[PDB]
Amino acid sequence: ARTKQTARK
Amino acid sequence: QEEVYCFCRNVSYGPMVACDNPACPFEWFHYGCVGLKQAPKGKWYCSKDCKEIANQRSKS
Ligand SMILES: [Zn+2]
Ligand SMILES: [Zn+2]
Repeated sequence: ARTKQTARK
Repeated sequence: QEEVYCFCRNVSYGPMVACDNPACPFEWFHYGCVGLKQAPKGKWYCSKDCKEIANQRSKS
């Protein structure tokens, strides 16, 4: 699936 | 940029994915919104439903 991530706090 | 996505009604924090379901009300959801990390090795479903919605009426 097309994803956009930036880790989690 | 700040844009709302998941039913969370809040903006895309950072960790997100798009509904890979023929329907899926939207096509962008946050991990904090849903439940996952970097999305499983393959494809994730916008939401616990976004997936079930793709299965289309299933006992699962
Ligand atoms: Zn969905
Ligand atoms: Zn959300």
